[PDB]
Amino acid sequence: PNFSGNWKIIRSENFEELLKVLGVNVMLRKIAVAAASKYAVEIKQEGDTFYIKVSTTVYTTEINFKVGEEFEEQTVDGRPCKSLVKWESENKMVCEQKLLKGEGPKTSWTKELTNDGELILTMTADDVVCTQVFVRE
Ligand SMILES: *C/C=C(C)/C=C/C=C(C)/C=C/C1=C(C)CCCC1(C)C
Repeated sequence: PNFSGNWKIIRSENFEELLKVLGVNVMLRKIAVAAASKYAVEIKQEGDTFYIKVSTTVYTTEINFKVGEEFEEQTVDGRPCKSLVKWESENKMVCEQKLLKGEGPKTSWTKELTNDGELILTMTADDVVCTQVFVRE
């Protein structure tokens, strides 16, 4: 698996519907969808250790994890969570998340490297799945 790379988004499906579940009001959802157009993911993978940097025009966040060990990050709408990533197959991993404080929809995400050289990210909140497709820069 070579997840490593500089990935740029080419398609984003159901993102607004995802943010709706997460309680984001309509004007901010529209502004967020527009911001997801200028949006890049940088991945460094060594074995089952990952470094992931997610960037938009004005904001950037870094994620560090090892497959199989709990780490802390944030949900899509920004609330801290405990996360755990496992492989589903050679080139797909799934992350389950647990809210640190409080309650909300069940969130998770997946990353997959296709045989065509695309990266596919899915983000889920309850029954809503957002799919985003990236290609290498
Ligand atoms: C493994 C890749 C992951 C976990 C990517 C997560 C991506 C996000 C949490 C993206 C969030 C965004 C917003 C909350 C609004 C602005 C646009 C995005 C897509 C960068």
